[PDB]
Amino acid sequence: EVQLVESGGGLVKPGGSLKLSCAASGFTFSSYAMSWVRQSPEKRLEWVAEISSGGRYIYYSDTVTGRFTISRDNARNILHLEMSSLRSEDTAMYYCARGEVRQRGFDYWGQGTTLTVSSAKTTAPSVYPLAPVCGSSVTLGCLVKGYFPEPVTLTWNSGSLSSGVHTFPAVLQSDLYTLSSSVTVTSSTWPSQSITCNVAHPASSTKVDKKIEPR
Amino acid sequence: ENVLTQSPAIMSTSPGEKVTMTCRASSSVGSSYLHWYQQKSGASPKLWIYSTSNLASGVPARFSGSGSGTSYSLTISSVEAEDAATYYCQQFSGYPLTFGSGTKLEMKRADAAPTVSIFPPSSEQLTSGGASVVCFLNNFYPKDINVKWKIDGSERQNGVLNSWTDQDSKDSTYSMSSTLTLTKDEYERHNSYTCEATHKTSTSPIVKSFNRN
Amino acid sequence: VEFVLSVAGEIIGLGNVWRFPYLCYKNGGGAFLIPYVVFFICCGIPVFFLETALGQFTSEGGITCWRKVCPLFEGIGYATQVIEAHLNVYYIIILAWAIFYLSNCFTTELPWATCGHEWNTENCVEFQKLNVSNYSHVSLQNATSPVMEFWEHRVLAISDGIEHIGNLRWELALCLLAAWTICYFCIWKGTKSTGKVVYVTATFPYIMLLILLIRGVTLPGASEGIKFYLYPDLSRLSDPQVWVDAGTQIFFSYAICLGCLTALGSYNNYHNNCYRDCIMLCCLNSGTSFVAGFAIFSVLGFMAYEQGVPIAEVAESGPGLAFIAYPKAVTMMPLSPLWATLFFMMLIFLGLDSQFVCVESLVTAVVDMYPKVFRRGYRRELLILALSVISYFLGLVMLTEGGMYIFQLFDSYAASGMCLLFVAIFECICIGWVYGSNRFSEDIRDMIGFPPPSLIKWCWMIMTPGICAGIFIFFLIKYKPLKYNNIYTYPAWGYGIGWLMALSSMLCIPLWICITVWKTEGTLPEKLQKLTTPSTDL
Ligand SMILES: [Cl-]
Repeated sequence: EVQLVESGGGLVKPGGSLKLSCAASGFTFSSYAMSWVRQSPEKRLEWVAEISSGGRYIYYSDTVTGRFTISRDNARNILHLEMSSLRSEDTAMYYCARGEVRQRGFDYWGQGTTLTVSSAKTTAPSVYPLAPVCGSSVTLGCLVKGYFPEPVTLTWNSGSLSSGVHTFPAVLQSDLYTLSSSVTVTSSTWPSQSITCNVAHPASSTKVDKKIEPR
Repeated sequence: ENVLTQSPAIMSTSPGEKVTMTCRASSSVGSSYLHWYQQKSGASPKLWIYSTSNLASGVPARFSGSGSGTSYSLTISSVEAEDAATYYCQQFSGYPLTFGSGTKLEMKRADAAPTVSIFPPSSEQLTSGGASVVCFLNNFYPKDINVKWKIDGSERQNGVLNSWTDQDSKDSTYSMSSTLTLTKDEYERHNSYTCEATHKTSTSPIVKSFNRN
Repeated sequence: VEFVLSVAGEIIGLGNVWRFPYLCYKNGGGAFLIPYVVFFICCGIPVFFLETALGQFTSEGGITCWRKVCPLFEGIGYATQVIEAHLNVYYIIILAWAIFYLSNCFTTELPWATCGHEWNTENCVEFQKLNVSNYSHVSLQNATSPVMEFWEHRVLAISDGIEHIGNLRWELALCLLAAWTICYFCIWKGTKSTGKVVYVTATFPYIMLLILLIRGVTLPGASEGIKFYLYPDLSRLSDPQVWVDAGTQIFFSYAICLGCLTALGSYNNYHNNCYRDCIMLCCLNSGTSFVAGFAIFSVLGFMAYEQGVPIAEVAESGPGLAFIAYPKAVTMMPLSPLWATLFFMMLIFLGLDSQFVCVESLVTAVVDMYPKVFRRGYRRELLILALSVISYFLGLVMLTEGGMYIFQLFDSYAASGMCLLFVAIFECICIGWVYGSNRFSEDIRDMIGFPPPSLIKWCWMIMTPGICAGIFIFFLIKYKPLKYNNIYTYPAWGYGIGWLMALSSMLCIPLWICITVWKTEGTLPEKLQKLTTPSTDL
């Protein structure tokens, strides 16, 4: 019905700038106000900016005022948020909320674009296959070490396997990330069926598939 | 800056049990301006309760907000597996807009032992010159589980990885992943590789050792 | 509760207890309510919400508000100034009559209750000394109730035409002087409101209206009065007088287009709720007007029952019905002079409050428009005294033997009819087309939190100006002459002066448009662009 799809976001240098885009559809965009709500990696939500339905009543929070500007375009039904002097404190995932009636709240939210500010560099992921020990439920693993930045979409057998899979959130140390995932298989399934692990890193455009033998 | 706070930040409820969250406001706020949101683990928040009394579209009637002035509450008759998420409180009275710290609605059930599985590194792992052995802890409860690495004839504290999986919607359990970061030169200087964790089902911690052989 | 007590002090007024039953009896009994509810839906709510929102948005006086909103349509504020000046000229004479009744009330036998005095004629009858009495042939010889004779032949000494202005009534002149000096005292000492004086002088009109309604429904023959009050005739809906009077009674009773509503909004803070306050104030004002309608029409239904004459012609049907039905009702109360003096004190209080807020809004607007002269030499009270003296001297022309016709003309043509219709038309056209309804809805959303529900928006665009222009054109093409006691057929120069002052109340908008175009000229498109654009941050 109503889709608040968003774009933009990625890795930027500290002190740099970025231009996020919110595309709104399925409703009259000029008759409802808009706001950008960010989510810190500590899962702390805070409001960033708000533009009115016309475009001349604009409010900002005390933490991003002056450095953040929010635009609008009622013709193409699009929304913008341009920032300057990005530090390491305003890295988050920005939502495109919709709130017009102040007694109703941000009723329709967006999808979320991940934004990362760091002095580190983009590095291609290294997918490492994992071999089991030499029981009944034989399990298989696939760890990715040395990639940047968040996120990476990881499945098993190119998304064909989604039952018994457990992924793990990335961990930050030495300005690098590490991700792993494990699946549960029966005795008859492995090594009878060739199970492979696929990766999808958008910031490095890496697509490699690894399948391991019981060495 | 109407600094909203919420207590407790973490809570756990069995299904079909009384539960009431709260959101304490620093300053006075209107009774028709405070709203309540619900954010699932890995999804965008949705409007849940607006003006602290009503319910949004699709919200079940068992949710019911209450309170006025500065003390506000969210009451649930009977929780189930379909509303295990995080809840925030907002206000539109004063600018700038503020959100709460967030109460995490968790679930508890009968404890299940972890399925400890040690994974030795592959042959290509030693090409880079390091040592990365990983142990997978899967289907265990609760999250307050400590793990240590046992090497040679002592314990290991340095180079221990940690990764807790969030609350599962299938069998309501966690998953823990730990990786030992070392070098290939140190790999050849050691022979015992054991990972163990003290679960609350058994007083003796579950052990799973391996040898480089 | 402070909120309930303060709001109830603004719902009641003379426009509900004196003017509404007058307009509901003059222009047909039941046929008046059908356009009344139509204008209540389509022009009370939208224009009331518009003026409240604009007054709270601009947060200043009611004539510079239009300067900072739309400098082209600044003449709407000056038209409201002229309407306020005319109102303050003749809104005080009702308090003069009520003081004169209060002068004669303190007697163990009321003056308007017996059939013998220096003013009673031969055709009077007691109508209470016997049940069957001797009427129905004396009624054919034009029998008259004692209150109907007392009002006409003692309160104002009516003459047989507007061209027959008699001697000035000196007792009424002293009553008007007393009313103006107590209004001036309320201006000086009495602005400090609240305390123990608001808990008594706010619920008292509602208590008195409730007890008067309770009595009036008990009077025999009130069923016919209520049936006449409610059951309508379409033939009485055919003329435009009913539509014009209903619409401008809606505009008058809500203080809409008078000029004090923009000042009332400026008193509130920027985050006050316009919509809920507007809805509840408008609905409660309509309700109390309706209740006073029950009371007066039940009483005159009893009057028509005790006479042989039908309900249609039993009172004056001029603006003295509240001074005929209410003095008749208080005669039936046990311990009648107590209820009579309490009622007339009620009328004095609720007329004085409206007169006070009207003259205060007028003086604060004229010293806001002239800031550098009346705020530096301690002459604001001197200006108030001079304005009171001027409006007393111009107000005395209606107190004569034939001045009742002048009061009727200015009541029907100054704060009523074409003046209010034209001001509301140009107000709603300005907001819905020149300033833009989307921009004003965004301003309302920034003020109160939520935009208008778009029914009020479409009312601003096409509904309210469309219906008000239709009523204006319908009045203009099917002209029906104005008659005082439903048969007078006014002289041509009386209609001339009435239309002259009605035009002078509403020609100030195109005149100001013309002089604004002439003063700053940059050819037509640049002129309209520089006049359409609002000023500063509002
Ligand atoms: Cl009314």
